[PDB]
Amino acid sequence: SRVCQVTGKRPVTGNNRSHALNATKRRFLPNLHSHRFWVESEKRFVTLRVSAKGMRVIDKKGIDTVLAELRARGEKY
Amino acid sequence: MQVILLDKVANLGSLGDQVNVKAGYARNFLVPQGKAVPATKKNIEFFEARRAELEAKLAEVLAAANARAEKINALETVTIASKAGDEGKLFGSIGTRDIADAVTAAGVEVAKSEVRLPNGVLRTTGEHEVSFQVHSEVFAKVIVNVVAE
RNA sequence: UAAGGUGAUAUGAACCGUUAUAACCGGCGAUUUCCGAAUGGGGAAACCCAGUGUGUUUCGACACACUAUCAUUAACUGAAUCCAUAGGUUAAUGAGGCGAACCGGGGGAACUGAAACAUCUAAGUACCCCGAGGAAAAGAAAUCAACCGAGAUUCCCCCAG
RNA sequence: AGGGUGACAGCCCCGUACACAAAAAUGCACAUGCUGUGAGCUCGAUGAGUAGGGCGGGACACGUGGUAUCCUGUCUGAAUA
RNA sequence: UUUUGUAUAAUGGGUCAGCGACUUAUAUUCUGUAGCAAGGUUAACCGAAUAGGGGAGCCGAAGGGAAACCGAGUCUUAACUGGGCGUUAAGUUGCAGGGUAUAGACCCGAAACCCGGUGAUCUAGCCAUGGGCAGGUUGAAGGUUGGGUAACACUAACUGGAGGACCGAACCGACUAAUGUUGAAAAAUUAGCGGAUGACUUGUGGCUGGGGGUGAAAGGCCAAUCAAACCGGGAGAUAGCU
RNA sequence: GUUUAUUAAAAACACAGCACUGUGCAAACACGAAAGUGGACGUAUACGGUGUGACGCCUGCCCGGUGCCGGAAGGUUAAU
RNA sequence: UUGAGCCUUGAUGGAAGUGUGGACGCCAGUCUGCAUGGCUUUAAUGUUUGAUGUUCUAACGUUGACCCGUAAUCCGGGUUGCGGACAGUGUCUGGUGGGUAGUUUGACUGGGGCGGUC
RNA sequence: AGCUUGACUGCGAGCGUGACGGCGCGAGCAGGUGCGAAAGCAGGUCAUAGUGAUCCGGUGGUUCUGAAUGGAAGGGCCAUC
Ligand SMILES: [Mg+2]
Ligand SMILES: [Mg+2]
Ligand SMILES: [Mg+2]
Ligand SMILES: [Mg+2]
Ligand SMILES: [Mg+2]
Ligand SMILES: [Mg+2]
Ligand SMILES: [Mg+2]
Ligand SMILES: [Mg+2]
Ligand SMILES: [Mg+2]
Ligand SMILES: [Mg+2]
Ligand SMILES: [Mg+2]
Ligand SMILES: [Mg+2]
Ligand SMILES: [Mg+2]
Ligand SMILES: [Mg+2]
Ligand SMILES: [Mg+2]
Ligand SMILES: [Mg+2]
Ligand SMILES: [Mg+2]
Ligand SMILES: [Mg+2]
Ligand SMILES: [Mg+2]
Ligand SMILES: [Mg+2]
Ligand SMILES: [Mg+2]
Ligand SMILES: [Mg+2]
Ligand SMILES: [Mg+2]
Ligand SMILES: [Mg+2]
Ligand SMILES: [Mg+2]
Ligand SMILES: [Mg+2]
Ligand SMILES: [Mg+2]
Ligand SMILES: [Mg+2]
Repeated sequence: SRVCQVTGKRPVTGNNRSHALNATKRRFLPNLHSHRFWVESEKRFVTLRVSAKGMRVIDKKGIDTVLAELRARGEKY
Repeated sequence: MQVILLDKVANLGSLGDQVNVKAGYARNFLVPQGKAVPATKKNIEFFEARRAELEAKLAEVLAAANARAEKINALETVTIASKAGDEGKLFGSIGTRDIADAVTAAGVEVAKSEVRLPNGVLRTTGEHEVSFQVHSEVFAKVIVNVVAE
């Protein structure tokens, strides 16, 4: 499931629009990546499936806080 | 990604300076490998407080015994001397514990030769005021009275 | 509640009753094979086959109960690694499946209209999917108004085709 | 009111207007008990990868239009009564 | 019925009985009618419930101009001798009806497009595991022995038993004719015919799904149907045609 | 040998053989939003695509067009 | 390494003699330094800012080997080897794109088509 | 041939001709102009072909409009592409 584990970011639907303005069902979908983060709080690599941005969020809020969620939300990690 | 440093660190490092680095270098190497930390503001005082409770705190905690020579601003009682010689001139030298002999009962008792004047120590009158090693900055002042016997 | 009763086709038989345990109606209980979410394993539904506990003046065997999965918690265990995590067993709780419409959400057509047709329409319709309640959803202004003032959301009539 | 009874019944029958009824299980109200649960005053605090923006889309009656407002796939990113 | 025109040898009807097609809703205008009249009338809602309340509002009594504006006038133009549109006719609300608009809009009928399902018990291909091929021919390589070469080559008997090999039943097929053609049979019967140890034939079970499969390729086959299966839905698709 | 089961069995399809062309293996290619899978438990004497069609004798000229291959200069040229 | 800016120490805006590389040097100078002797035209650094190139490892890949969960050709964690900011993927974007899709492809007419005409 | 810009601006009684959209002719009125001594003549060319509705958009002009208010964008109106 292309779903960013930190921000909930799943794929979405929209059109295409040609020059003719021709509608065509498509998807936009997240720039996911899954990345080995180091915790130190747990001496381990918890390797989330993350969208960049998700990344930027960890890079600000802090992994210990991001895993604080998930845990608090039920998610595995 | 600004973050603050812990250890040195090549082209920016400085035990706690305020750097601004590419996000990768940091979330891939610097942090999670003990070298830096997000500049989470919470921290820019957490590592700026020290910069006060230290570089302006313990750099003042040093000043509590000015010149160390406080009430010894009137010389010290001359118990004995420091020797003499050459029937009028000088001849004898200071053993590795022989500048105390005179000021040998004032402050606290020690016995070491932290030599300061790397010369043949001038041989004339007697009473002189140079400095001696009292600390990595300050000094002290006293004199030397010979012995006539 | 009662002088009549043992559902029907549908008699007959053998019976039950008549002052209160005949029958009839209602409240609460008991019983409730097998299949079916089916949940001990399996399986071509209503069948096949177990493990562990029990249980017999005939304690062979054969009858009765428990044993699915998942989530939360707890106890006891316990790797690469020695700590620790993972993993492992047990237990207590809960979930599962079904079913009208209404409801919220995730996806989402075409015929057809435009007298052709692609923007546009049909239409966020049909349909698929997930979830929930007696309703749902929404909701106490970073809302409107217009120099006066109004005071959440929902619904109805107007404004106005 | 209505139905039935050997043809069309206020008075033949069952009903109907009206007045009554529960040993039990429940519904809803209240008055109480139990477990909780928090109440009032004073001093604070006042929701950042957010608002905004580039790009692509989608929602607003509004088809990018001169186009405000809202949602965000992507890239960025403030102020702090 | 349709046509310029049908006894027409152009359409439909074997006959009877029953059913079978211009409706309904909301707007809108007109006629009829009734009320009230420079006014008419309320909607939701309240309700004492077909009363009464409610006048929010709608239409009408003012028009001209794109408009600001002006106003029985106004616009045009610098201005009109003028010119355009207006001032001189009553409305409005019910009720019945005639049109129209939006809805399936008088009824029945396509071939089709789209969504979601059910189908490899027919058949194509493939996978696993099983089965079948009477009888008769031809006689490959190789081998043995002779003859032969200096030695090989070669050569003769024999031996051997090859082949999408020959002939022919079973079995698989399907070339011709006749019969059948309200059939015995929605593809057959009869006499002939091709293959018949192979790229063979067959049982059981399996997998491949609809713009998809499978195809020794015919657009063949995918349950008596295939230039896009069947079933249900969109759905009363649409039908300037009959 | 195969084929239009049910109006076409053929000169049509297939064929062994020949050529062209792709593919260094996590192959090309193919099923598949993906994971996974065939190709293949194969590895260029292999695997795919396309054409031709045993065998004999052979297979000439044309690169303008179309298609394909190669090109590190310039011209033109997108988001940004 | 390299295009350009800023900071700087040498160029344009403790004497004379016995001695040296580079040079627009008005066309024949004298210099810019090299030894000594009782705000604007020039070279190197510290640098700030982009380009190019090497390498690194530490994102990331591993359809090599090993360890454990585990008697397991999955998966996960771990070690190691190889690769490595490449590859790949998200968004945006130019090209290609009958592979697939929706359609269009007029009327008149001595039937239709062709021709012709509008 | 001379002088010239009437190939003028606002209008227009009243006719023609069209299903319509429209097209045509027109003396006369106001302002201003050329030619002529003057009467007068000129709102193109002897007449009848020489053409393209609407929408969208451009340019000039014009406060007519302008979503709290002043502006502006946009819109209208006139001209023209
Ligand atoms: Mg069972
Ligand atoms: Mg079961
Ligand atoms: Mg269509
Ligand atoms: Mg149409
Ligand atoms: Mg609620
Ligand atoms: Mg106020
Ligand atoms: Mg707040
Ligand atoms: Mg006729
Ligand atoms: Mg006649
Ligand atoms: Mg007839
Ligand atoms: Mg089969
Ligand atoms: Mg044979
Ligand atoms: Mg034969
Ligand atoms: Mg036969
Ligand atoms: Mg054909
Ligand atoms: Mg068929
Ligand atoms: Mg169908
Ligand atoms: Mg129909
Ligand atoms: Mg429909
Ligand atoms: Mg043959
Ligand atoms: Mg046939
Ligand atoms: Mg035949
Ligand atoms: Mg090949
Ligand atoms: Mg051929
Ligand atoms: Mg040939
Ligand atoms: Mg040739
Ligand atoms: Mg096509
Ligand atoms: Mg025609």
